[PDB]
Amino acid sequence: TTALVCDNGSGLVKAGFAGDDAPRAVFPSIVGRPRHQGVMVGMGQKDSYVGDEAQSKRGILTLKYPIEHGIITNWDDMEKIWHHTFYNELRVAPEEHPTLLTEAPLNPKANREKMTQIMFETFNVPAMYVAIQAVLSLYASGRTTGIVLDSGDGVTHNVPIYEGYALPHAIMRLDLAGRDLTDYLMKILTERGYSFVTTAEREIVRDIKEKLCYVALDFENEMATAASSSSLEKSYELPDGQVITIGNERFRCPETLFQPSFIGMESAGIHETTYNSIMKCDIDIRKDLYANNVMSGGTTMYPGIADRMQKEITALAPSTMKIKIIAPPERKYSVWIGGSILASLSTFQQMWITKQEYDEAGPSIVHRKCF
Amino acid sequence: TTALVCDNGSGLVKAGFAGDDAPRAVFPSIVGRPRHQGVMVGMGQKDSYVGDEAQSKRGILTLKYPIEHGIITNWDDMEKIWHHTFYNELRVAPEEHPTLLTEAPLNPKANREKMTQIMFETFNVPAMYVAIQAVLSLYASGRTTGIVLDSGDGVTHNVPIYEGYALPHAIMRLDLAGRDLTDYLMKILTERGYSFVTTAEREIVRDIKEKLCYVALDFENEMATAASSSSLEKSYELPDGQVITIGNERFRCPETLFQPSFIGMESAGIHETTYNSIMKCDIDIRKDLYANNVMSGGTTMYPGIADRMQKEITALAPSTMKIKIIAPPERKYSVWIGGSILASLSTFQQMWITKQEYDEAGPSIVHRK
Amino acid sequence: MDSQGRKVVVCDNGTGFVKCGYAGSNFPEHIFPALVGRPIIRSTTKVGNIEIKDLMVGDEASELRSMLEVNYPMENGIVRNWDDMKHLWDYTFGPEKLNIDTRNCKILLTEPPMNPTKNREKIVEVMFETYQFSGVYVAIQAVLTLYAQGLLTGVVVDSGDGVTHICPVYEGFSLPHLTRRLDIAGRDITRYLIKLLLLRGYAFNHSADFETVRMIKEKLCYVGYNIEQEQKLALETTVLVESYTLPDGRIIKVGGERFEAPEALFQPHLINVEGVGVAELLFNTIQAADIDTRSEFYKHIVLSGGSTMYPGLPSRLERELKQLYLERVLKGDVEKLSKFKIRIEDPPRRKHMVFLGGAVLADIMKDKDNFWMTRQEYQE
Ligand SMILES: Nc1ncnc2c1ncn2[C@@H]1O[C@H](COP(=O)(O)OP(=O)(O)O)[C@@H](O)[C@H]1O
Ligand SMILES: Nc1ncnc2c1ncn2[C@@H]1O[C@H](COP(=O)(O)OP(=O)(O)O)[C@@H](O)[C@H]1O
Ligand SMILES: Nc1ncnc2c1ncn2[C@@H]1O[C@H](COP(=O)(O)OP(=O)(O)O)[C@@H](O)[C@H]1O
Ligand SMILES: [Mg+2]
Ligand SMILES: [Mg+2]
Ligand SMILES: [Mg+2]
Repeated sequence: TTALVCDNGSGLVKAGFAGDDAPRAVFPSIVGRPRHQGVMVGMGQKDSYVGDEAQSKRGILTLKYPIEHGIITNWDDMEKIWHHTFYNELRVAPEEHPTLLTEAPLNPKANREKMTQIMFETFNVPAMYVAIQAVLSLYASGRTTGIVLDSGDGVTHNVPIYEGYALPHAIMRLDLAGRDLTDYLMKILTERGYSFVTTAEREIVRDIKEKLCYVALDFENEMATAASSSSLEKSYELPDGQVITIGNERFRCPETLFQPSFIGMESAGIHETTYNSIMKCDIDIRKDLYANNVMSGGTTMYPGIADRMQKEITALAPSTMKIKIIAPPERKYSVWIGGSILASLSTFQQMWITKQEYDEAGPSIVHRKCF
Repeated sequence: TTALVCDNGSGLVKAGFAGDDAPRAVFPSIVGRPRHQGVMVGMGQKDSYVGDEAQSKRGILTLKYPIEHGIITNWDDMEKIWHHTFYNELRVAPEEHPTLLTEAPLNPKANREKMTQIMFETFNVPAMYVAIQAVLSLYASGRTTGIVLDSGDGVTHNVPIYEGYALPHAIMRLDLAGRDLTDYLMKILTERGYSFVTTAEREIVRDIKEKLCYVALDFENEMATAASSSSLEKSYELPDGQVITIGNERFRCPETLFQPSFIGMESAGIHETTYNSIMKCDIDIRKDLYANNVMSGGTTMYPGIADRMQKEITALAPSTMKIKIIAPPERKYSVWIGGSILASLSTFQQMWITKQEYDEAGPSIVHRK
Repeated sequence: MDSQGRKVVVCDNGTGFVKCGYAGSNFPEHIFPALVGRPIIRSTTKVGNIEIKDLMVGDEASELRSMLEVNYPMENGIVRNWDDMKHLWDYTFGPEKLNIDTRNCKILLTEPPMNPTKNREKIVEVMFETYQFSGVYVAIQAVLTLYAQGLLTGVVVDSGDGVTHICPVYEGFSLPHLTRRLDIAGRDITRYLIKLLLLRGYAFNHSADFETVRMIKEKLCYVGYNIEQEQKLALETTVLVESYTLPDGRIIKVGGERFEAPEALFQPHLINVEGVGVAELLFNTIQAADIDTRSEFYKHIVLSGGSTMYPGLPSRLERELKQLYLERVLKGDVEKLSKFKIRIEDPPRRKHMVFLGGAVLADIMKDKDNFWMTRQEYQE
């Protein structure tokens, strides 16, 4: 048999088989329950809906995310999504396939201990592993040195890696990601009078965000430009043919990646957080990290985020040296690709956790193997 | 008339008149600025807050320390803390009191110069002097020989002194200190899923550090007992009434002093750097340094640190001779107390840099006294 | 008034009620409903010698409503018809009430928080381009109730007619990223009360009926303190069934509807608003604030506006905040809850604490410079 790769993203679950180039399942990590008690019979068929049917039916459904800020929050619903992945999306009996899962850095330790227990005691997998998402991005980039900015649905984190060694004290984490940018977009549109609020309707703001938002390369110049011309305004058609309009809200939304004070965070922005992590590595390493910024994860898809990042870091770093932002188009799937690579290598096959190890070590084994 | 002794710690400013035995004001070396727009008439709305005032209004302030690693990184804020100290804490006009300041060894000389410019040009002090913190500590302990281990909020340093002669070549400095232990405690608490990322919340993690942490006497036995019987866990109550519990974090945190690879810097721990400072001294002096190993500064207040220190040095040094870790109860103030003594001595009264001498020779006179 | 003899009026233009008087007053002059109406003939109602003008406003429109089509010029804090709002303002400053020579007055308005942008722009416009006021200001609902309470710290729970807002303020610093809007307010409880009285077999459908059911609400409705015991009381015994007399003299019986209707504030799904109720939505606001500010916010919950006046709302709101705190912060340490300090400031004057707050603020700042927007600074 061949291993599965299952990136338990905060936003989209991405799953498939090790060795393939792109995931054979992608679906939203949501669980939906009906708003209204009034089932009929036969129809009204389930207590809860998972993944794509919960997007499709969403007008009747309260949607909850089992993952918040990269930590599993509702294990019963998270188990439901894993069950859905293997038995409905992949149609695989997991008892005979090794499954590589993923995690964000600096999570609670109890998170991955509970995670590995379910794999061995509910899905009774032969083997599994729990790789750090940023490390996987370098596999998809085909390189062994660089600083990975991964910013997903729920967490932004930086792991610097040099010559194949991580530098665990320079890792930095910032709980801004695609969720908070959507809630901020959902806020700022009240200035127009476009209320939304409903958790179903947040999925529409999410789609508005993906299709119209961009990062200004000079925020204050674009703000003063939006005061002058309609040129930035783009309309959007809601599902009922109400056409909303959005202007400077297009770029104020992702700007709070760089000015977290917009949503009351005290943190520095993503550019300065990256720079601070380089200035936490040794002098000889820094020369290489500046050349090898690797962006990863969904929110790095905003138009212009590469240029804005490159502009900002070159203003903080010493001017005598090249800074380059590596940003392939497939950087949304980097983490799944990097998992599929890792699980294919012959040198990896020795380091699976296996049932025979879990049976003697208990759940704590994950703190011993997966480093 | 009385001298004015002012220890500008990286964490706590400690100031008071000479000729008495404890600081008259101790307050944190913090300035804060409003993070939000004020929207009501008749609030204070000061552009900054200092010390205990900023610490109380902490919920709506960004907090900055003007000193980092014993270097004054923002002079505009540092003069603000001195201004608060003289006029509001000591309630004294500095124009009438000669002032004794303190500084760490192996520190950029521009710091001492600029500090002295401020005193003579802004506060008009009639005379002033700058003393090495580790040498002051021996005065408080009442002796003329020993190796002094200061560890403050921002810096750790070793200074051996024998019969009142310093050995400048044996001075060793290590920027691991109470700040790095705080940031490291913040990091490891996330393993239990707490979060303390703001600058305000770091003050709560500092308060945890001061209240719960202790140094392991044998680190692997504490790890093994924590992971099995788990009787080591202690609770703590947050400002909002949430109760956290922490376990082996209580001793993994200060163990960084002995294993700084936890933070990732390759240096020796405080024990082995102390041993190296002795082993750099001449053979005859080594005997008396082992007998007078004097701890100082607040980071040495951890329970068990004096015990662990003796255990570690005795594993390194020849077994034929005694090692005694001197650790008074007052070791938080041994730096300030030393200044109160030195400024009171009748023999010291010629050593002040007088305003007339500064006017003739500028800030560079600090290098000559 | 001002030193220059200029009258300093203070004016809340709520979606329910205009509340408009002079600065420094302890009471509002001239409470009246924000209403406009126009004469119509009904074949089912008596016509008489009472003169009905071709348009009527405010109090008169609400009492003659039995022969009027009636409109609320403002909804959810947003102006729907600027023409009817002009008429309502023309009545407010008119000979009926505050008979002011507007061109010489200073006027303090208020605007709801996080309201639409062009709403405020057109409000400020008309004050300088039709009434020609000598000075304007647009105060914030949250800070005004804090002036009426004399406080500098608290979380306001302003529950007006159109919408309910939670707004933290700490030591006079605003916390605008913590503002929370709840869509349920007193207009929807009245729409909900109609829908329940329809289930007892009554009918209320005309524009004039909407005001009548509002008065039924204000007289009879109350927030249940412990919803299980209120349902038990209604099922076990008849005592809740209380009569009311419509203007047509038809007697209606009102029963458990008295507490079912206000309950939408705490179980929003009952009126198809998705979300969590005012108690939980408030709690989720405190738990978002910086950790040490939380213990002050719990000691200064400030209620404001008429939809808080339901008998028992502070008592109920205390209970849920305590249950939320025991559940989510103390993790069930029910003995430790006894140390929790919580205060709900429930002044009986709170129905007008926004206007009372403006009268304090305008009296403190009647003659200062940087406060009032002058018509000299306008039109640039
Ligand atoms: N084209 C796009 N432009 C900007 N943001 C996007 C785009 N597509 C997706 N996103 C954001 O990506 C986030 C998902 O990140 P992703 O890495 O796919 O999930 P996870 O981080 O859970 O693995 C979503 O919240 C969405 O808002
Ligand atoms: N009882 C204690 N246990 C552990 N650490 C402490 C204790 N008291 C103070 N500290 C820490 O020591 C530092 C303050 O000590 P201090 O000697 O005043 O530093 P400095 O003099 O350099 O400002 C802070 O980091 C504080 O958290
Ligand atoms: N005694 C009362 N008990 C409960 N609700 C009331 C009472 N009196 C008035 N109300 C409600 O409160 C509102 C009165 O207007 P107000 O509180 O001034 O709101 P606004 O200031 O937003 O216009 C109306 O929605 C009315 O239904
Ligand atoms: Mg991701
Ligand atoms: Mg010190
Ligand atoms: Mg109101």
